[PDB]
Amino acid sequence: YNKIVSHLLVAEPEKIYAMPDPTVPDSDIKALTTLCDLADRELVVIIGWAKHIPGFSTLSLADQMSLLQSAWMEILILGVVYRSLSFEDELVYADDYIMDEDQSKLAGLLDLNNAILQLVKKYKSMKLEKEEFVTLKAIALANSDSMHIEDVEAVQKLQDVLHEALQDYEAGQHMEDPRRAGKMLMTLPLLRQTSTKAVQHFYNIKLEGKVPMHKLFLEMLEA
Amino acid sequence: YNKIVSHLLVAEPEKIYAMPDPTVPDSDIKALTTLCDLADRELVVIIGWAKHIPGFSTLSLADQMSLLQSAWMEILILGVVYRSLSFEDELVYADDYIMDEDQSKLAGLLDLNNAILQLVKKYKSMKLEKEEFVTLKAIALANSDSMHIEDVEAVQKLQDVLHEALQDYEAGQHMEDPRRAGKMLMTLPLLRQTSTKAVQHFYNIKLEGKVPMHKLFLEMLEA
Ligand SMILES: CC[C@@H](C)c1ccc(O)cc1
Ligand SMILES: CC[C@@H](C)c1ccc(O)cc1
Repeated sequence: YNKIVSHLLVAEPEKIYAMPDPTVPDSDIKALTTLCDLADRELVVIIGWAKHIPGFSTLSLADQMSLLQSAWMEILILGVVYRSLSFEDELVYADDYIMDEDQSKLAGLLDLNNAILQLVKKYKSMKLEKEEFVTLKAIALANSDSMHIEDVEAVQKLQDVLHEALQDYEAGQHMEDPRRAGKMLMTLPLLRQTSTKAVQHFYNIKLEGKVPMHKLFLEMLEA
Repeated sequence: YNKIVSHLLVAEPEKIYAMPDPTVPDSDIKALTTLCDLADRELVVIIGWAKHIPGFSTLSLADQMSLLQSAWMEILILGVVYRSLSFEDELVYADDYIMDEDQSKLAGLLDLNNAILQLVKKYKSMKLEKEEFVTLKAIALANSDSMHIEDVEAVQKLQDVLHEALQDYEAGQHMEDPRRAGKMLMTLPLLRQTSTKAVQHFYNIKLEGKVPMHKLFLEMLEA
C-alpha cells in the first residue's frame, strides 16, 4: 500500500515504561506524578518521531514548534487510545501502568479517562488499524490549528500530503467502504475535545503546585 | 448536484434580527443579554430545521434531543461564521448586530470572538460555499459525539448519509481538488474546539447570575 503509511509505520517509536516508584505510597499525587513523568518522556520521543514525517523538518523551527505545541496532547492521547484497543474499560498508559475505573477515581481522573474511553470505544467499533493510527497521529499534528504559523501554505501542503496518504490507503485496503477515510477524519473532533479536557485539567494541577512536573511537559502545558 | 445538498439549501431558515434594546445603555450586560436572547430564538429555529434532515425525525425523541444538546453551539457558531465570510475582522451575529474588536472587548468576548474569527479566516481561504455550509451544519449535528445515544447504528447511518452527500457534492462540483471533502471535514475539530470555548464561557456567565437567560438556552447550556 501507500508509501507514506509504510514510512510512518517503520518510524513508530518503541513503547516506554511508566515505572511508578515502588517505594512511594499510592495516592492521587503518586498517580498524577507518574503520568506527568511518563508524558514528559513521551514528548521527547514525539519530537524525535516528527522529523520522520515528510516535509516536517523542512518547516522553520518556529513552525515545527507551533505544530507540536498545539498537537502534543492529541498525539499523547491517540497513543493511550491505541494501546487500549484490546482491553475493556481500562487505559493502557504503559505496559506497567494500566488504569481501571477505581484507579481513575483515586487519581481524580474519572471524567477525563471516561472521555478517553469514549474514543477507544469508537475506534474499536471501526476496527482501527495500526496503519490508520500512525497516519491519524501525523494528521493531528499537521491539522492542529496553531494561531502562530509563519508559512501557512507549507503547513497546508503537509496536511494535504498526509490526507492523501490516508485517502490512498483506504481506497486500496478498504474498497468495501468508500467512506472509511472520511469516517477516520470524523473522529478528530472528539480527539480535539478530549485533548482540550486533558490540557485544562493538568493546567489546573500545575497551578495547585502539589504535583512535580518536568521542563518539557511544563513548556508544552504553558504554551 | 447532490439531492441532499439541494434539500438542505431549501430548508435553510430565514435570518433573524438581534434587536438590541435601544432604551438600554451599552454595557457588557446589554451585549451578553442581546446575544443570549438571539441564541435562544435561533435554537427554536434549529430544532425546526433539523426535522428536514433525512432520517433525523425517524430517530427517537431522546436521540434527537441528545444530538441537539451536543451540537447546538457548533450549529450556532457555523451560522455566525458563514454570515461573516464577506466581512473583515467583524462577526455578523445578525444583520443588526455586527461585532468588531472594540465591541468584543467591551463584551468580555475578545478571546472567544478571535477564535471564531480564526474559523472565518480558514473558510475564507477555502472559499466555503453555501452548499458546503449547510451540509457541514448537518454533519456537525450527526457527528456531535453525545454519550447518551440509544440507537448508535441509526446515528451512524445518519452520519454516513450526510458524509456521502458531501463526498458526492465535492466529486461533482470540485474535480480540481480530489481532497476537498476531506479538507472540509478537517475543519470540524476547530469548530468543536471553538464551540466548547463558547459553552464554557457562557456557562460561567450563567453561574454569575448577572445576565438573564431564556428557558431553551438555559436547558441547552445545562445539558
Ligand atoms: C497529562 C498527560 C497524561 C494525560 C498522559 C496522557 C497520555 C500519555 O500517553 C501519558 C500521559
Ligand atoms: C452564547 C451564544 C452566542 C455565542 C451566540 C453564538 C452564535 C449565535 O448565532 C448567537 C449567539
